Amino acid sequence: ELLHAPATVCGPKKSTNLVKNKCVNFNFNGLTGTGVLTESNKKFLPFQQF
Amino acid sequence: FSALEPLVDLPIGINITRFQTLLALHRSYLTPGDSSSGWTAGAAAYYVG
Repeated sequence: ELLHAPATVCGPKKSTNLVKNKCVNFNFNGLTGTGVLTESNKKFLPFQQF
Repeated sequence: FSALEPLVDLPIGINITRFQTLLALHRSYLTPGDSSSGWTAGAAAYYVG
């Protein structure tokens, strides 16, 4: 039943391994782009994602 | 000044237009004991914006 309420019964989503220090295409929970992933020293707040 | 953290979210989907706050009754032995007239308010105060 596709009623107006927000959808809550979704299928599983697959994940791959994490590679760093290379140009890759990434998809972090809905954020899509291209770049080089390297370790950082910033400290986010426990609820912040980007 | 103090900011509020996002806490939790719920995908309820219902419509809300009114609300009401619940309270606790500080019943004791000094009160008569009946529900109507045997309640003590305690200490409390809340604000609504």
